[PDB]
Amino acid sequence: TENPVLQAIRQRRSIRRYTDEAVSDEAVRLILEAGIWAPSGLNNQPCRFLVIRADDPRCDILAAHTRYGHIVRGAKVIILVFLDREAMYNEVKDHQAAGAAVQNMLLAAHALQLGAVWLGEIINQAATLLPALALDPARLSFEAAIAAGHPAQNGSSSRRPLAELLLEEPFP
Amino acid sequence: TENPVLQAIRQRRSIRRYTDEAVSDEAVRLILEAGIWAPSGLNNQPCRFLVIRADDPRCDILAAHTRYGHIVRGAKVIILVFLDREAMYNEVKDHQAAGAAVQNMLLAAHALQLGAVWLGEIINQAATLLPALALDPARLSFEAAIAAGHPAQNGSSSRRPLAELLLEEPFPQPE
Ligand SMILES: Cc1cc2nc3c(=O)[nH]c(=O)nc-3n(C[C@H](O)[C@H](O)[C@H](O)COP(=O)(O)O)c2cc1C
Ligand SMILES: Cc1cc2nc3c(=O)[nH]c(=O)nc-3n(C[C@H](O)[C@H](O)[C@H](O)COP(=O)(O)O)c2cc1C
Repeated sequence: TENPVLQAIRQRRSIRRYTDEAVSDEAVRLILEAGIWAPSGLNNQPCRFLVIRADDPRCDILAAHTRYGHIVRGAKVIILVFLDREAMYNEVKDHQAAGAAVQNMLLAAHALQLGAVWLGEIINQAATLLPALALDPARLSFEAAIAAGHPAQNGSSSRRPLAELLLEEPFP
Repeated sequence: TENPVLQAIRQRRSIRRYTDEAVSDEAVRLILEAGIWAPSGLNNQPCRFLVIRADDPRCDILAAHTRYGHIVRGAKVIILVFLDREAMYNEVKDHQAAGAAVQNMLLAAHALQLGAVWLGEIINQAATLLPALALDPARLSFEAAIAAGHPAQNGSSSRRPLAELLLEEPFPQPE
């Protein structure tokens, strides 16, 4: 039996090039819903979200603040992920929570047959980007941007074998 | 209603009570495989894992360094998650990657009809706990422990409405 959840986890790829087809509001809502249901340490739910569509002037602003402008410009929708500092309890664990949210969103995108890619280089420019977007970096920590669209490529990656990542070999 | 991946994301719960049923090596392997396939910056793959079964004396060590000893002693398997400090490129982003790995493992456990819970309070004791497990805190950052077993309870939780979590309303009809 090939479990669809396990299959999705294994087959989800960073997709960085999209077709010209529209991404529906309903798809975006479903992806966002996946994000909000990720866990958080105290059920503090520190993540906040901002949707930026291709036709939005803010797409150019985002592109201007990352080396991956071509991906940003090719995407149909970009979901920006932040932590509300007033909802945080622990820096390390709230960043882990943001990762869990992003992962849920990437899996949901894949499950909807959309392609997406986690963009983290862009967060290096948070200090100039947030003000450019009229957002307050004193209140918000910028965690990630997810670029998405209908896929125009299959994606390709690799991982080292499980046995190398285990600190001790647990099987007989 | 129709999508199993979306259902899993929504229905996955922190399960803290388990039956006495064994968790197979194959289940543990499938969970770990889900973990290593989470994304990481640069595909650096900074996460490292240590499996501790219930019958392992190291469970007693784990239990002595957490206020959640009932969960620790009741679990059939615990997966310790770490970042390899040599493989890190950015602490925030690598913590996020550890979160994505943990989340994949929790979804994988759920998909396998297992109950699991992300334990993070335990990492507060890393400085004393790691050396007790013969691990080097100069080499590894302790990110989380996942306690797991066949479920002896359904969990329950709540989330704020999406509308309260958006910085802006993206749909024509406000949320
Ligand atoms: C924290 C983080 C930041 C990332 N930043 C970028 C980035 O800015 N640009 C990019 O193209 N991919 C980025 N990625 C995607 C990774 O390169 C990708 O996950 C990795 O190469 C493995 O490929 P896969 O996602 O297909 O499994 C990032 C991934 C993570 C988890
Ligand atoms: C960073 C992190 C640390 C956590 N630590 C603990 C913990 O030590 N003990 C515990 O019982 N649950 C812990 N949890 C589980 C949360 O309490 C749980 O995810 C949250 O209450 C929402 O419940 P749900 O997982 O059923 O959706 C942790 C979750 C996260 C994301």
